[PDB]
Amino acid sequence: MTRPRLYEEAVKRLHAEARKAGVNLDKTFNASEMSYIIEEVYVGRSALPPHESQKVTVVRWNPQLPFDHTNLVAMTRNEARYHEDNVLAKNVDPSTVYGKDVIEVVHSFLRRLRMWEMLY
Repeated sequence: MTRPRLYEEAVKRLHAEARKAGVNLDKTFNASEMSYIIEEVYVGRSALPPHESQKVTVVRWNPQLPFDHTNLVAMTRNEARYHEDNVLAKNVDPSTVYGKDVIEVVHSFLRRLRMWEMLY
């Protein structure tokens, strides 16, 4: 939990995404959870190749699935703004925006996130 500016911004981003989507979350996001997602699940880097490590935030991955605590991907703020504009705002499957190689790498992280959820 060494990058508190990122965890604070990620909470604000996810709550802003929920507000825009008209989504009333089962449970709110918090800084400790963002620390866990960014630093532990996504090993302190963007899920998107080439896994840039600076200005990491968290986004809702798939807008066609529930906005829950397993539908979350770490990426740079610049990658997040592209994701919000081209995936979330258009309510499209991420595989229409990202190539098969990128989807496979992200899916490996989402598998980790769902499998770890029990132990969290």
